[PDB]
Amino acid sequence: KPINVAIFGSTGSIGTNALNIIRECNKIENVFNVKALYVNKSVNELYEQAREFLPEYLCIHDKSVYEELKELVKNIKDYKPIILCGDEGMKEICSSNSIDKIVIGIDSFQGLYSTMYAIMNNKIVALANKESIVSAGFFLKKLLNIHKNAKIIPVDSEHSAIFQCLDNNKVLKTKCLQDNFSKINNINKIFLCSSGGPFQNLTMDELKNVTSENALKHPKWKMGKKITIDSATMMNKGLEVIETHFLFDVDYNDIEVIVHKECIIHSCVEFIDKSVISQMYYPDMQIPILYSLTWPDRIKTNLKPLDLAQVSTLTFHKPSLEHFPCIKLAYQAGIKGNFYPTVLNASNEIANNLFLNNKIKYFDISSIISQVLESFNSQKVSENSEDLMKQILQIHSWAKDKATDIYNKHN
Amino acid sequence: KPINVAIFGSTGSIGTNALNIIRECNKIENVFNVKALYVNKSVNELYEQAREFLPEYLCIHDKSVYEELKELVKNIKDYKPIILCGDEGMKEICSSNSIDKIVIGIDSFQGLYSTMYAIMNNKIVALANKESIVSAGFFLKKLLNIHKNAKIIPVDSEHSAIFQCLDNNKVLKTKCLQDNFSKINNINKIFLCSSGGPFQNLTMDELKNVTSENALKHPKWKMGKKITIDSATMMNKGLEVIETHFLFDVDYNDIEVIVHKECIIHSCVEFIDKSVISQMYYPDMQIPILYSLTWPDRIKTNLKPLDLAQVSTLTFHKPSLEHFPCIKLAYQAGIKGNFYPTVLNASNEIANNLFLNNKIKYFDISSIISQVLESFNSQKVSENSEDLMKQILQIHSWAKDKATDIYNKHN
Ligand SMILES: NC(=O)C1=CN([C@@H]2O[C@H](COP(=O)(O)OP(=O)(O)OC[C@H]3O[C@@H](n4cnc5c(N)ncnc54)[C@H](OP(=O)(O)O)[C@@H]3O)[C@@H](O)[C@H]2O)C=CC1
Ligand SMILES: NC(=O)C1=CN([C@@H]2O[C@H](COP(=O)(O)OP(=O)(O)OC[C@H]3O[C@@H](n4cnc5c(N)ncnc54)[C@H](OP(=O)(O)O)[C@@H]3O)[C@@H](O)[C@H]2O)C=CC1
Ligand SMILES: O=C(CC[C@@H](c1ccccc1)P(=O)(O)O)N(O)CCCc1ccccc1
Ligand SMILES: O=C(CC[C@@H](c1ccccc1)P(=O)(O)O)N(O)CCCc1ccccc1
Ligand SMILES: [Ca+2]
Ligand SMILES: [Ca+2]
Ligand SMILES: [Ca+2]
Ligand SMILES: [Mn+2]
Ligand SMILES: [Mn+2]
Repeated sequence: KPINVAIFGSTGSIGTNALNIIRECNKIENVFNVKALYVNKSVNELYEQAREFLPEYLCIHDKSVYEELKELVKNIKDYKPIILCGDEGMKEICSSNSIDKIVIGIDSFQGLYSTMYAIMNNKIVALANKESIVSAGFFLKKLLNIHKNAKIIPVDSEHSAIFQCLDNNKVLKTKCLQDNFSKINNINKIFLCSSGGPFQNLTMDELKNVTSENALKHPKWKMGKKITIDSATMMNKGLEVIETHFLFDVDYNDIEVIVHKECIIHSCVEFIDKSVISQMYYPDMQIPILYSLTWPDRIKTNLKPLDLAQVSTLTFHKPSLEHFPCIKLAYQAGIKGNFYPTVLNASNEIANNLFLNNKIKYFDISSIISQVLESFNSQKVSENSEDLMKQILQIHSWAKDKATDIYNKHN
Repeated sequence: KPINVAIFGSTGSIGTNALNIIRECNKIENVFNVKALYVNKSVNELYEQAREFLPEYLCIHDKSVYEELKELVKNIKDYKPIILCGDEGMKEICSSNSIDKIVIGIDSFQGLYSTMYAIMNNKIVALANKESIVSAGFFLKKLLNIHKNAKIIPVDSEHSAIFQCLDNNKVLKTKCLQDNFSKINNINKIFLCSSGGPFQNLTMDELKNVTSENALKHPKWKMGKKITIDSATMMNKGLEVIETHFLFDVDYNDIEVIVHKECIIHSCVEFIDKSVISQMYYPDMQIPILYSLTWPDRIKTNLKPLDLAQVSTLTFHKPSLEHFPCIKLAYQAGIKGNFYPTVLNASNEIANNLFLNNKIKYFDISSIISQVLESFNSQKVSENSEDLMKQILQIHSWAKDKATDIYNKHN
């Protein structure tokens, strides 16, 4: 009964942690068949992975390196894969009857596209890309009601933790992103844990002058610059608030951000009786990824057991909204609903990059996002799925342009 | 539609907490029907409960206050309960078709008798009385394999926590005490949390001098004297290690006692992937009691929500077995199996009472228990239930007598 898995974004942080835990688990017993690997342009790395996992399908997005990949894969003896390119190749892979589960480790806005096609092919979608949910949550809800056999299984660590705290006898009566998920699971409230990022103990005046260099300074987890910046501003956590609302149908007044600097308790679920269940481990994306691929079961690993006595102390505190104004903006956009989350995500893409490139200061990030949100006006939501997607693209693009206009006007 | 419940030991700590949470849950809808109340001799307090809850059945164990009870209840107009006494009364209630679930909040080895009869009648037994499981675990396993519709649902707080941490999709395919429970639930290891008791930070020289007055000075939970003294010696945790083994089919080497002095995390389960799930709340037996009666569902309470940021800090350390030798004894008895747990429990009943009454010192408790364990010789386990029960009572009585003899000899 092998688990037939595609890795989308196989050469990045999520995709490499995915293949790492697949490789480790397979040494204990052969449970995973890596059926497909897909990247943008890392042709050499993709060759290396093909050599180890020998998947039925290989796909690279950039046409320019397609021929190169074909050439490299000739070196592999007794190995005749289907080698594909672009959106076309992504669609072929998602339509393959032999693939059951697709890890979406593709970053940014691009991630939404393969997520959509994985859903349209009624797959299990192990979704790490939170921006897809924040930008397109209602659309994805509509799409999951057309494609009844598709499921999104959360991989973002906090959302994986929440999901792991549930009773699957209740989860199996519903699915993530469905209205009423929280009611069917008897969920009352969520505690959404955060590392707090590097700036958690800075004063307002220190924040005024922090730089992206300071933000990119060996945090509790090593990741790409974009999510690292978001962790520093706590807009990551704001996006994760919206992600929680969409995935689990929890009201915004019932999502509490809590700063947990040790990063052992990964989030907690308060049920209607007031009992609280939490998921814990060392910080490591292997467990969230693995659970997304084994759910509703678990399998043996050789990971180091948690030593709670050694950890010794766990601490919890409320984040300061004045120091981390991005969090308030995310709640405000979420509560407004409509396409406000799309606008939040898009404007933050721009503001994050401005700050990364030393073009704006820390409080300018929230200033720009706030000004874009204030310029948007709620749009009638199309009932037509294709039209709705068009609206999300139009609004995303508008909001990025607006954020850049605001920066250029001031500058 | 209402859950039909009996409360055994209705006037004590567990029973009163059970009626408190039932009263709250019954404010608007008829969620529970309190069908029966049973006590030992608290006739006046039973009468008062009867006036409120008007159960079909009343039972009092001590037949010397049966007449007092009949006389008091006549004062309640238009109420015609079945009024019973002793063992016969207990058995009639257990055999009633009108009763689905029984809360066992009777203390000491005496609680085993009603536990056995409730199982024999295929009831759901919400079991707080841990001494029953320690004294008679293997026998209760045998009885639960006969009486296929009976279940034990744990009420002891740590064991309720463990049970809540599990995935009900898996729990529903087995039941507590059943062989292979841990395999079916993908359990690797248990972190069994403890308050540590009042003596947790004493030096060895300080601990030599402790008295029961010191042990009974206002702990983190107000409870009666026996469990309060067991908390102080950590024999309560020792008993709970054995209870964990039997309820969840977890090997002794996979049960780790952790002292968690804030008493917010109530225990944790490590699964085979090394993910850990924990259950948390303020100390309050209403959640474990309610859960036992609603499982596999949860219902709404009006308990104060957990304020994790206010709690702020959680700590964990390993207990010192030199300071708390009772823990070691319990592991030793458990690992030996046979009737060694019966002897542990019985000898502890004596030693606890001697210390309570200022007859022996703290380290004498563990000395006495150790000596009785070293005295006992393994017996062939009776193959039939009636004989097995007689053997348990014989061995329990022998071990109490042995502990008393050791005490009599030493002074
Ligand atoms: N890293 C982490 O621990 C966490 C990340 N996340 C989320 O996970 C997502 C993925 O992040 P991460 O692994 O950090 O990202 P990376 O930038 O490390 O990896 C992105 C991957 O996607 C590939 N890719 C990019 N565009 C395309 C495309 N058009 N078609 C196919 N493949 C594509 C890249 O290929 P190439 O190598 O060719 O560039 C790379 O393999 C993000 O949305 C992030 O928010 C969530 C929680 C934590
Ligand atoms: N209190 C707590 O928070 C916790 C308790 N436990 C366990 O729960 C059990 C009960 O503890 P707790 O409620 O503290 O004890 P209590 O001493 O407060 O209450 C005992 C109850 O049992 C009744 N009882 C005693 N003997 C008999 C009998 N022969 N027939 C019928 N009823 C009888 C008493 O009746 P009467 O009033 O007439 O004396 C009373 O109603 C113990 O095994 C303990 O280990 C487990 C976890 C925590
Ligand atoms: O979204 C992220 C990255 C950012 C957040 C974070 C949280 C915990 C540690 C470091 C960083 P934030 O700072 O926004 O709270 N993540 O899910 C953590 C991935 C690493 C991980 C951590 C715990 C459990 C398993 C995997
Ligand atoms: O067995 C007991 C009593 C003794 C142990 C304890 C644990 C937590 C606080 C104080 C005392 P020990 O000292 O042996 O760890 N109990 O289950 C707690 C009952 C009260 C309670 C606590 C947490 C959750 C719900 C109810
Ligand atoms: Ca009398
Ligand atoms: Ca559960
Ligand atoms: Ca083991
Ligand atoms: Mn996250
Ligand atoms: Mn307990």
